[PDB]
Amino acid sequence: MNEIYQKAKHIKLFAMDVDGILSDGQIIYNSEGTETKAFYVQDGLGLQALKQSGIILAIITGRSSAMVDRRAKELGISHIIQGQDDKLTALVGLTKKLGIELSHCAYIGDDLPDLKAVREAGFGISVPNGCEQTRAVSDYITTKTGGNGAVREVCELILKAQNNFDAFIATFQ
Amino acid sequence: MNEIYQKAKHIKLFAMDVDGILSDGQIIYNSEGTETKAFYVQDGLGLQALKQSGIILAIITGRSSAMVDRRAKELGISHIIQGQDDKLTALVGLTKKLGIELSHCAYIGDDLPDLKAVREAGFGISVPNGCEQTRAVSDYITTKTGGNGAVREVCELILKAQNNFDAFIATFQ
Amino acid sequence: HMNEIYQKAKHIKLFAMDVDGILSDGQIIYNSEGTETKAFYVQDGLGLQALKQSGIILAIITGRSSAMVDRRAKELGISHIIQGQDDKLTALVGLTKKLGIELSHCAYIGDDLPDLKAVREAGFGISVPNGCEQTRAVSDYITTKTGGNGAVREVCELILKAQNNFDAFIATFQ
Amino acid sequence: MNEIYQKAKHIKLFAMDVDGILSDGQIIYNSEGTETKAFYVQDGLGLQALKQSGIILAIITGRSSAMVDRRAKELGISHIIQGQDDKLTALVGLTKKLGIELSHCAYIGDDLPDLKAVREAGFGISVPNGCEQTRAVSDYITTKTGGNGAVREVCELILKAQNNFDAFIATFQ
Ligand SMILES: O=C(O)[C@@]1(O)C[C@@H](O)[C@@H](O)[C@@H]([C@H](O)CO)O1
Ligand SMILES: O=C(O)[C@@]1(O)C[C@@H](O)[C@@H](O)[C@@H]([C@H](O)CO)O1
Ligand SMILES: O=C(O)[C@@]1(O)C[C@@H](O)[C@@H](O)[C@@H]([C@H](O)CO)O1
Ligand SMILES: O=C(O)[C@@]1(O)C[C@@H](O)[C@@H](O)[C@@H]([C@H](O)CO)O1
Ligand SMILES: [Mg+2]
Ligand SMILES: [Mg+2]
Ligand SMILES: [Mg+2]
Ligand SMILES: [Mg+2]
Repeated sequence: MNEIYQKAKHIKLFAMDVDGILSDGQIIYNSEGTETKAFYVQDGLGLQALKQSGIILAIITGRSSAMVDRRAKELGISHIIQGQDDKLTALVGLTKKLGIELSHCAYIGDDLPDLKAVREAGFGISVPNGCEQTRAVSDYITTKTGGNGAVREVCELILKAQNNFDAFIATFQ
Repeated sequence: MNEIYQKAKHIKLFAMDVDGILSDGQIIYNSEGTETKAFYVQDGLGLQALKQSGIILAIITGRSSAMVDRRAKELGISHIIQGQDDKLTALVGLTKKLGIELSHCAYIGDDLPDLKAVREAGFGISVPNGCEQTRAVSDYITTKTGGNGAVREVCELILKAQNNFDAFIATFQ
Repeated sequence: HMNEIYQKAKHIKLFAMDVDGILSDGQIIYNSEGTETKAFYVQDGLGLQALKQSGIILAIITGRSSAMVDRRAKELGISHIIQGQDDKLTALVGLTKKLGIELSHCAYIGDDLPDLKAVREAGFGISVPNGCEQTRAVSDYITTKTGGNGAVREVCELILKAQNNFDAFIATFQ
Repeated sequence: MNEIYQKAKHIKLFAMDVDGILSDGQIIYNSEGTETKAFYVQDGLGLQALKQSGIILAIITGRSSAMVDRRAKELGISHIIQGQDDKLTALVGLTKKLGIELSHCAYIGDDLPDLKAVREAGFGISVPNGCEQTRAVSDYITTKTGGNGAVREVCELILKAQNNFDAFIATFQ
């Protein structure tokens, strides 16, 4: 847990995958051509906290949806990359647009397109529903599953590692 | 048992958070622009019993939708405060608007905005899926999770504390 | 409790279901366009059709009221659909007088207090792991599978086994 | 662990039930007459993988919807058969039309309509949520449930049977 905290302490960008991370991985369709996606309410509040403690937020996702666009904006997530399977490339790109390198990125994913990004990121994170290969290259596995607070969980972990957890807690005490 | 019963026994007003308490915390979006939210049937029954026992019911949530409006109104929940993250201030307002006292209020919530209100209501309640900071400040933690009968459970428990449970049960025999 | 349950299920002619908490897991779902959604379980479908095919009359008795229930009820051959009814025991007896059969031959399943009297008086009353304590204490049988997750299928199989239609029912797919 | 490794190995056709396998079995309806079905994101990648190793994919399903044909088209499943409970007929019908043996078909089912098709396929699979009889007639039962990575799991098993797994992982390392 020592080495976990170093990696997190130095994080400047938090980059999330969507399906399996911000959601439980359910891809929903109905009979009139409309897709649906479910997100988790405590995730948003934890992401609002990291936003405001200086850390910038991004989404890199293989699919493309209005739901993701819609959710990211209300959460103050700023960089929205959709229809991108090549995750490490996308991550590196942001690093150079924002002037902080790979060492300064956190990234969280559940599945194979994610592994290289979770491997090279300064702080790579997977979840219990992530395949075994992505988990093995991760610096941290969440207690919680995607769509059920894994994102909020790492949100707190980084805030703890940056010493902004107590300030964030005190705001609501 | 009793250190928790006398807290519940002089409750006049029962106020609730929505997301994580009335629902399981899923924020559901779709590619048409429609939001969706799921509630639990047995919660309806519990609340109706509470209202019929003499208890005023309230909703204080930080989000805003028709769904909460629909649900509240079928359940005869008279005070519906939406779009409001500062729960304690809204709860005191009710206390004054209605001429009650914080001592006679029950507040249930699952996350940080709820902390002060859960803390300052005479009978504070949270849930297993709840924040550890919000839990550490509550007088009771439900066994059921939000959107799975946490609310019904606490309706049953308040009714017991008032000696109205057996009568309520008896209505259906 | 083990072999007396066999006896009550063998003479069932009418099988009547609560919806929310029984056919569905009890999620009541609304959206911003004003639309209501409800979920049902696929294996319950197949179990109903099989009960129906063995000569059993099927009935829905629910306190809420929606098109989803009418839509589901149609596809499954459920002929008697009573919606917007909290007074279950009396709607059931109403069916039982309309079909001219007694409560002894009526199976009823419910999960909550409104279903209590019906589960109690029915010839064979069933509850679920997720029903309240009171309606359960009153059931002749409690399912292993939860509402919306097979509770109906499980009781269907049960009635067929107690009717020597089970092994014939499996045979059709063997 | 074997029996299965040998029993798979010579699979050219992989055919799947939908309700209970690709989904968790919830049949979802709404008040505008709209029907919804959920699929699982990690199964998708699993299916592309098998399809990429040279294996032909098929759905055979008792019901019929836009959701299934949509999800099949995006996942490149080529043979989609709806409105058919006679799954052993249609699969045999597929084994002739395409020139494959049955011993080379793998088939996954969860309920009685799938019993025959599972039993007599070269490699027969069921899930934990499947009924007694269909499970007792299967060669392999997934650990993960229908609509939660059961399809993904067999996708990995087959690729590992055909010594094609490590190639797939490597693509992402
Ligand atoms: O609508 C509900 O949530 C509720 O639990 C409230 C009850 O008054 C009654 O309508 C009940 C029925 O048992 C389910 O329709 O549902
Ligand atoms: O919409 C949310 O996900 C969020 O977490 C955002 C927060 O600012 C706050 O509104 C939060 C509350 O817990 C809901 O009232 O919801
Ligand atoms: O729709 C269902 O619930 C049911 O179980 C009943 C039938 O319509 C039949 O097609 C069956 C299939 O085994 C699954 O679709 O589904
Ligand atoms: O759409 C999917 O099911 C799938 O798993 C397919 C993959 O090609 C890949 O794009 C994947 C993403 O990792 C999730 O959006 O989605
Ligand atoms: Mg993912
Ligand atoms: Mg909340
Ligand atoms: Mg019910
Ligand atoms: Mg099926």
